[PDB]
Amino acid sequence: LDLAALTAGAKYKGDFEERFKGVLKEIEESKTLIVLFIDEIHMLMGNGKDDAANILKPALSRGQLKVIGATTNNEYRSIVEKDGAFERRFQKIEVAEPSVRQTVAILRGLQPKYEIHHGVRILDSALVTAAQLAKRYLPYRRLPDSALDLVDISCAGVAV
Amino acid sequence: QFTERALTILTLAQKLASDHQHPQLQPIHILAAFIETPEDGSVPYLQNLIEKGRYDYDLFKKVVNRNLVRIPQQQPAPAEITPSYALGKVLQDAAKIQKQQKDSFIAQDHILFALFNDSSIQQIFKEAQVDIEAIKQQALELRYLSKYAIDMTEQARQGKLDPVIGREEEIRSTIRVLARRIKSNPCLIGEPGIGKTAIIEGVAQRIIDDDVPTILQGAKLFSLDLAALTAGAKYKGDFEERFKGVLKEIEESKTLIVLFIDEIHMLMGNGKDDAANILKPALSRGQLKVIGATTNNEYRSIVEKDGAFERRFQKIEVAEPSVRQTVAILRGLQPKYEIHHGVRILDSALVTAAQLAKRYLPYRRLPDSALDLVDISCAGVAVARDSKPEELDSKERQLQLIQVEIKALERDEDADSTTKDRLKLARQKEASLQEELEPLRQRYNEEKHGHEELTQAKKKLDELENKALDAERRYDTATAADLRYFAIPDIKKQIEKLEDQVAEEERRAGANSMIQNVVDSDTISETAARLTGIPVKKLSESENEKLIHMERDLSSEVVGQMDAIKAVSNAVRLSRSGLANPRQPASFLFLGLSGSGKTELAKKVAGFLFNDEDMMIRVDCSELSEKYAVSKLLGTTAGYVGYDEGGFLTNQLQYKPYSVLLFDEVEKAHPDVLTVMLQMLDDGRITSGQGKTIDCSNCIVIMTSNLGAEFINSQQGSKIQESTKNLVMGAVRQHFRPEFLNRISSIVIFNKLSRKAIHKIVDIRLKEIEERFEQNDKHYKLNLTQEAKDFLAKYGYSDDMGARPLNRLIQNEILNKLALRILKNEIKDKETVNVVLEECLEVLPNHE
Amino acid sequence: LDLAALTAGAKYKGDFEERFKGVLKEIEESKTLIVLFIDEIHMLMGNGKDDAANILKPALSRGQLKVIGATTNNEYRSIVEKDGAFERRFQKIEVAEPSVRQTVAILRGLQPKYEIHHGVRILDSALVTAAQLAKRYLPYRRLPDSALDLVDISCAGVAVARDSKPEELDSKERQLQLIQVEIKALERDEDADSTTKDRLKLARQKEASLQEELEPLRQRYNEEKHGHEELTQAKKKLDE
Amino acid sequence: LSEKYAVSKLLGTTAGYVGYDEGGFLTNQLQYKPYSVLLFDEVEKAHPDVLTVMLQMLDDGRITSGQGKTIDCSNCIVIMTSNLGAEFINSQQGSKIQESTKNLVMGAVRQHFRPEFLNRISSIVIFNKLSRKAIHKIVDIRLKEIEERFEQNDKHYKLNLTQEAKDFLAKYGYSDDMGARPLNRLIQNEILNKLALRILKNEIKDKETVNVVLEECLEVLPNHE
Amino acid sequence: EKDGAFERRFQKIEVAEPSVRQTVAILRGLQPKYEIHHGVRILDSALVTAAQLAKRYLPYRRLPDSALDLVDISCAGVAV
Ligand SMILES: Nc1ncnc2c1ncn2[C@@H]1O[C@H](COP(=O)(O)OP(=O)(O)OP(=O)(O)O)[C@@H](O)[C@H]1O
Ligand SMILES: Nc1ncnc2c1ncn2[C@@H]1O[C@H](COP(=O)(O)OP(=O)(O)OP(=O)(O)O)[C@@H](O)[C@H]1O
Repeated sequence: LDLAALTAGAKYKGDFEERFKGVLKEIEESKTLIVLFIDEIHMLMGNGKDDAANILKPALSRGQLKVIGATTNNEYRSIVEKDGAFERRFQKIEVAEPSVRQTVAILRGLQPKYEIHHGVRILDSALVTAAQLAKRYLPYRRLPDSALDLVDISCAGVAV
Repeated sequence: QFTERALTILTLAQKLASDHQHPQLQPIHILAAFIETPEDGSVPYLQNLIEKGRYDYDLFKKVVNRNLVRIPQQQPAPAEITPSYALGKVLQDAAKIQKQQKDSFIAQDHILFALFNDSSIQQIFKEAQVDIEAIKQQALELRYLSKYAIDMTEQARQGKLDPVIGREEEIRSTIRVLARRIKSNPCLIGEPGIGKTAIIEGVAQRIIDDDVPTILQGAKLFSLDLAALTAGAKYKGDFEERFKGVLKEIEESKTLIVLFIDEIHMLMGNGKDDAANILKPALSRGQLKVIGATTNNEYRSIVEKDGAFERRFQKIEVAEPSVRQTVAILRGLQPKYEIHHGVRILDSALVTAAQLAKRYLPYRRLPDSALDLVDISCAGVAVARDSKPEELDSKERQLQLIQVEIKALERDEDADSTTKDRLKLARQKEASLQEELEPLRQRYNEEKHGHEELTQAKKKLDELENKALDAERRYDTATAADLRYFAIPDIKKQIEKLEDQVAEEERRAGANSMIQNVVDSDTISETAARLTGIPVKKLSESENEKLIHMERDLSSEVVGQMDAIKAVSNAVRLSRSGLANPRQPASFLFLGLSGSGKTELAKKVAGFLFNDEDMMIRVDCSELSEKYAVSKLLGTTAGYVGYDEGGFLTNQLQYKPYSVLLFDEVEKAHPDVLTVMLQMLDDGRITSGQGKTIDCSNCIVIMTSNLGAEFINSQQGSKIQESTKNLVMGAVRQHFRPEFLNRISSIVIFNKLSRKAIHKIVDIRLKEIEERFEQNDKHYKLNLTQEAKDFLAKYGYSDDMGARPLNRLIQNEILNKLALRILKNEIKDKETVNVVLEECLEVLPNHE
Repeated sequence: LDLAALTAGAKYKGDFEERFKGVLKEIEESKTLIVLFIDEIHMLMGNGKDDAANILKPALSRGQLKVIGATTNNEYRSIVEKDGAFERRFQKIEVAEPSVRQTVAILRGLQPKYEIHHGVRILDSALVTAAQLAKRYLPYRRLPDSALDLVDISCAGVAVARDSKPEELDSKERQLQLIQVEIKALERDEDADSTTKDRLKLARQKEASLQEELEPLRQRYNEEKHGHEELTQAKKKLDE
Repeated sequence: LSEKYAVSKLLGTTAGYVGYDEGGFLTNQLQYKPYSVLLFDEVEKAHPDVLTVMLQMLDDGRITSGQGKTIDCSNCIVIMTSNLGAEFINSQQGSKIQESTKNLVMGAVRQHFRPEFLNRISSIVIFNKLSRKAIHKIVDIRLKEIEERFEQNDKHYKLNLTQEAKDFLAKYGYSDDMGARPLNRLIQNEILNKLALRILKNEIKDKETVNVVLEECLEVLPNHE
Repeated sequence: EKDGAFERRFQKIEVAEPSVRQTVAILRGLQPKYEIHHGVRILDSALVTAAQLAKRYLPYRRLPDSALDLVDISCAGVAV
């Protein structure tokens, strides 16, 4: 539930409350045990706020509305320092960075996607090397993204 | 059939027929019932659908009163008589409305519509109820707090609220304060997560329990803040507008409302600036009953900076429950957890959770974490129901793979050839799995149903109990009696019969493998470990046994020094048992050679007793004079530069209360420090520059010494013998005051140990060194042979510096030699050791 | 006229000032001697002034603007120093803590307001005591208020105690209810005919005994409540 | 203690100097202790100016903290300790301090502490030697207290502090010349410890007994181990 | 300290504080304003003592404030 949900699908003062207490109300009942999530995630600090409870607490309390949230480490601290009620409603989960092995496994699973994306052959050792390099030259950047970007950028390059 | 509101009105309507002694109840009496009295909270009369519609409530009343006069007043025998056919119709019509509206109980509002439709005050001075459009719009609009607060007392009234346990006085304390005519707002003071809102929930319960003084009893209770404080703003005053809104709305209609504030620290007043908190003292006499909340730490700074808060709110302290109290709380919640999760829970798991949760959380509250440890662990067991699809799917999945093979191979020509007709064997496997799957499936269905029914019965019991509790506190002796009159005893019997259906079997202590149960510390330690890391502490062992198993590892890991280990072990066990006076931290004097491993012994002790070698806190006592301050415990006195008090040791001790502290070459310490040491050797309330003490208890303090190193050098046994160890103690007696020696748990004497076992250390380090290379395994052909065993123990390991030089020889003769040939691309994989008498590596590839 | 008056409605530069000037115009015209007041005047001015009322107001130091403000010790010092205008535009009035005797007189003046609110009675010596105790034991809160905290809190203690009196009644009523409910269970049974549940006759001796105590305990309770209420209401009516 | 006697004592911190929370140890904690008591350990070792600082607590209790704030010392009792007159106390003139002996004691303190301070003390109290004639009550009473709490109580030691047990304490424990603190030392090093040697092995269901051996030492109780 | 622009537009003029005697002269000039203000008479000597005494009294007031304060205050006192 996002983007349009946040702003883009509306344009008047008060529309937030109307689409919020509308789509959420629809979600809250009958049509399966709906679990929602946010893609802009930190966004609850703006998409909740006055409605930090209303977004979920009474919808859960009255039935089954559940959500899967997310936040960066800094944003987590911020939502807690700002509100903290989220630590009564939600359960904090750490998400790991994969090892080079795991990264490569991911790349291998998606390797044909990448080959399809550009009509380019990709060496298995390029997934290994890209993962090794990404950690070695950009250790502070997400390994699987960096490894992939290195590949998708270079794939695009040769395609050009 | 009817709501509490409708019942109130109809009770009143029937009452009025008898109060005015009328021949029958009429629509007029119901209208009069709605006009109970001109109460500010009078939804059907002062705030009604007519006043906010078309006609004046006061005049409407006068017409109704005239009609009450017009309906004849009779003697008690002819008085009242009946509800009347007229209202049999109105109330049945109200019931029809309920169906139209999807509402299971009759609303007084529905009565207003049915009632109004029959009636008609056709005066030229019409008071006839405004018609249906105004009436309905206003009805639909029935019922700032709705956007910024939770009505805790109504929640409590409806049940579905955890019982508050271990806060009975705190609850009463706030009620007492609220009764005050001025400055009647209590503020809960204490760490977050201590149950400070449990008190508030408890107050909500006291209100519905009618334990609250009448002056407060008639009030409502709300949970506020954040929504009107920190949620967000675009402009100056956005929060303050919401404050004023609530601060004044509270003075209209709704009797008296008690509010609750989650955190005063968020209010404070931003340099006052006509903001936030500054608006609260403004109404500290102006009703605004409110219970506040903050922490001990912030409270002091809030008051010091504000100057008014302490005269607006009362300082009500709240503290964490003891482990036993925590368990009592958990026990009250134990059956709730069982029905919440669909699992069974051992009482010992609550005990474990409270004990364990406290032990592993220097930075988190016990009741918070105990409640999560239990809710998580029992959720874990609820998740464990996965056992049903786990076993069934592992097999069914294979079955499906087999079925795919079957349809795949049947649809062929080679299907007739034995090439694929051997497929029939796949069909045998399909069938075999189906034969296993059916009794597994039915087993699981039975197991599921067993727990399911048990749970449902428990839920029914709890709701009957909630009804009984409401009936009792509201004095509905009829309902309470019926619930006690076997309704509750019978559901209990059903639960017991369901326990018979649990049918604990000798081979399965509960006929339900889906519900593993929260099994004591197995489930709880596992859960805690999954949440926090996996310590030795996870084990269901006594302090002595955990220690002893680790002592055996300690004895094995340390080369020689077994005598030293045993001396320490004995004292630690004395301390772990509580027999040693708890005020005293264990402490030892490690007397031996420099380079002897004394430090490592202490580190291993940390490695075991506190499960972490790196928690070791160390003190250089040789670089030490009369000014001993920051580098130690004392810090400089605040009021003097050196604010980082006890920067090195105090900080580590206070952030690692369970650890080991070393005094490296303590015999070199300045005499004044040694008197501090006496302080440090007992009575763990060791002072510091800020005035706060250490309270050293669970930190072992180990002083080390080379004072008698020369006697140890005598080599009088691989374990030091009499006439040698007595001389190192002699030197200790000469140097250290008896006063120090009389506090130290033990003087611990170390031995000189030759390469016969030090070589093991060398090998261990070599293993660590190659193994720690996180990114690879170009393992040596570790041809140490005798030449490296002695080279490393001859030009390396020193009687005065131990392994320090081994590490350096290895770095220079092995790793630096290796690094170069790696860069030369002379290594593809592995490498050859070639000690040449000093030491070197051979290149495994031919300089490739 | 402060706080909520000033900034609860102030979002944009100019909103506070509009609200404030609106009022200044109103008070300066037609309506006799309007006198305003401010409690913690420290709130005014701001860190660099930037006219949080205090730059606009001085004109009216000649042109009327009668305002009673209030402050304390050092916050006063710091704002006087930073201001230098309001500083000169008002008379400094030191307000000394009243003597203990004056405090008692205050407590006496307020005695009926405490008794009426709480629905309690107090002793005159209680008033004397609170003033003295506050002087002796609360040296961080000045007398009037400190002594009143002791009075209000003490009265609250009593008010709660009054409202806790139903506990004596409840210890008897709870037994009674356990009994009438258990009798329903014992009587509405087949074992009711059996001597097995005939024990309900003893349960009935007990509900009767409890009622025998509860009646006069309750008559007493109600009358005691009436004593509080009639005194409360009478005092309320008198003051009215 | 030196002129620095700041947060850790009375001076606290003042504007212009490091640290804000101030007078911590005494005046801050006292600020939050509406009634109290104090103890001054080896007060004669105190800096002499500080000895006179104490006059603000001694009477007219307006301690002047680093911020110029006070605690108004009033409903409190302060105990200062010293051994300057020990040379006369140790005269052994009975088990009660005597005339002249006590005057020499007052001499010693007035020649050290300013008398302008000492003369304002409610009283100077001279402790008497106790020795065996009453120390034999300290032993045993203190031990019972240790055992009264024990931990779980079940396994506590029923006292068997025979005259021999008390003799060990008399010979080594009652160090009337250096302090009888060795009694506490011995209870833990001999009793809690040697019983621990069996308790720690879980050889005891409940209760406990200590027997004595002379060269003071304890016997092994052959009910356990 | 912050501007510099207005400085090229205006002439800085220090305004001197009047002496006690000069202050008395202002009190005399305003004397009829005060007598009219409250409907009271004031002695010339009062204007004089006010100015001198005010200096002694109020280190936080300039002579014209301190003097006018005593005069207007006294007149107000008398008005009661
Ligand atoms: N004694 C008790 N009885 C019942 N429930 C309790 C008790 N103590 C604690 N709890 C529960 O444990 C938790 C601790 O409550 P507390 O109010 O201290 O949390 P908090 O400080 O409000 O944190 P937050 O700001 O994330 O709501 C609460 O969720 C409360 O329901
Ligand atoms: N008997 C032993 N058991 C275990 N390790 C030992 C032993 N003897 C020597 N060592 C090793 O040699 C080193 C001896 O360390 P120790 O701390 O005693 O040195 P030190 O006296 O602290 O002085 P420094 O750290 O400067 O060599 C340790 O790193 C340890 O692994």
